[PDB]
Amino acid sequence: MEKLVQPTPLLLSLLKSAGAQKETFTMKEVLYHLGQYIMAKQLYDEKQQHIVHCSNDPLGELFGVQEFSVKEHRRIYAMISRNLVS
Ligand SMILES: CC(=O)N1CCC[C@H]([C@]2(Cc3cccc(Cl)c3)C(=O)Nc3cc(Cl)ccc32)C1
Repeated sequence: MEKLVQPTPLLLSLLKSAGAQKETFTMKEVLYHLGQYIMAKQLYDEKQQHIVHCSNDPLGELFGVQEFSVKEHRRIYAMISRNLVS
């Protein structure tokens, strides 16, 4: 069995706003729903498409950054992990 993780309240809220329906997820599912949220909110930089802008969105408070790159996978996992129940 793959390990299911449990988003804390803010992360869960964002995932559900993107269409998530449950309370526990695989990391793959968490990342999928976050990608949908980012696209839905149009947070991608228009020119450098690997950059996600968080300075105008609650995702900024959630991750604790102003912007991040989708190519920084260890960083993204770390930002998600701070928002899981242990
Ligand atoms: C779907 C799409 O257009 N993509 C292009 C931009 C980056 C999207 C990508 C990349 C990705 C995928 C798996 C793990 C990691 Cl760590 C990152 C994704 O899938 N989910 C996701 C979630 C966040 Cl927080 C930021 C970027 C992404 C995918």
